[PDB]
Amino acid sequence: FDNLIGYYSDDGNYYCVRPCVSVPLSVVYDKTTNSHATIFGSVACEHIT
Amino acid sequence: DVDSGPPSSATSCKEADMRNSSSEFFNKQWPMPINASKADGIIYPTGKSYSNISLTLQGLFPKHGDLGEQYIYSVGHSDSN
Ligand SMILES: *[C@@H]1O[C@H](CO)[C@@H](O[C@@H]2O[C@H](CO)[C@@H](O)[C@H](O)[C@H]2NC(C)=O)[C@H](O)[C@H]1NC(C)=O
Ligand SMILES: *[C@@H]1O[C@H](CO)[C@@H](O[C@@H]2O[C@H](CO)[C@@H](O)[C@H](O)[C@H]2NC(C)=O)[C@H](O)[C@H]1NC(C)=O
Ligand SMILES: *[C@@H]1O[C@H](CO)[C@@H](O)[C@H](O)[C@H]1NC(C)=O
Repeated sequence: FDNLIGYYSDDGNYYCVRPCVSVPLSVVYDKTTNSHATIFGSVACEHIT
Repeated sequence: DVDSGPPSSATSCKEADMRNSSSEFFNKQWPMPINASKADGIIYPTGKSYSNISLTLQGLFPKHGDLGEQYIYSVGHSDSN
């Protein structure tokens, strides 16, 4: 698709170029108790902290 | 402009033995056609590189099975002894 994938830098290391990504969001909501929680889909907590 | 160096001081040129393409001296035909399965005569893209993909590119490529034109460079006449 003519997008940048790799780059041969001047230091001698090949690198992989990936687009900048954002974590998915899901919100579970309860109307009766008025309480909510968030879900970070398919990502561990060590990436959240 | 750019200086090309000194001109040639030789006032005499050298005689060449001209033979046409059907002079029984240059009609030895080794075909060597273009084979796309070996990627014969493929010019790489100028400022990009690709890895482990197959791509349909539009550009300037030779035809498959093209025999082309064969040119032979010979050695001039010289004395046996
Ligand atoms: C061989 O050819 C080169 C280029 O045709 C000559 O280099 C040029 O030399 C002249 C002086 O005679 C300079 O003014 C040019 O700038 C040179 N050009 C380049 C590209 O180098 C070279 O002199 C020739 N050598 C001999 C022995 O004939
Ligand atoms: C180059 O590409 C081929 C095909 O796209 C890759 O082969 C695949 O490898 C995975 C992982 O082993 C397999 O699950 C697939 O079945 C393979 N597909 C085919 C068609 O063989 C290959 O791994 C790639 N090589 C590199 C170094 O990235
Ligand atoms: C072109 O190359 C492939 C693989 O090297 C070979 O199998 C095929 O015979 C070649 N084509 C011809 C016309 O010889």
